[PDB]
Amino acid sequence: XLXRXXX
Repeated sequence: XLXRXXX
């Protein structure tokens, strides 16, 4: 959820 480069 933070950022899909990575929840």
